[PDB]
Amino acid sequence: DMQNVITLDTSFEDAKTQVQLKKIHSSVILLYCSKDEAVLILSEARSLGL
Amino acid sequence: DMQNVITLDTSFEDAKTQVQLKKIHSSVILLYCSKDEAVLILSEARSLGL
Repeated sequence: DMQNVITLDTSFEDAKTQVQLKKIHSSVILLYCSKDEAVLILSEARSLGL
Repeated sequence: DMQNVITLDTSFEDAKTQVQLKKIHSSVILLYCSKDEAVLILSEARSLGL
């Protein structure tokens, strides 16, 4: 059964990544980007409660 | 019901203040501290989408 899917894709500043990770975070969060963007997103996740 | 509490032992260093401000999820916030400290905390929250 398909669950809720919410997608946002823009820069990592202006209060986007933090709120996006805080919202709709239940299980199996997918990351899909290039090397540098993946490194930045995972660093932000480590700095946050994810 | 309250979710958790945040201490902010450091004087806004070590990047742990962002972690403590992001780990909360309640819609009601009762921040209380010195004038400039409160101003900078709420500015960081605004830049963090809080």
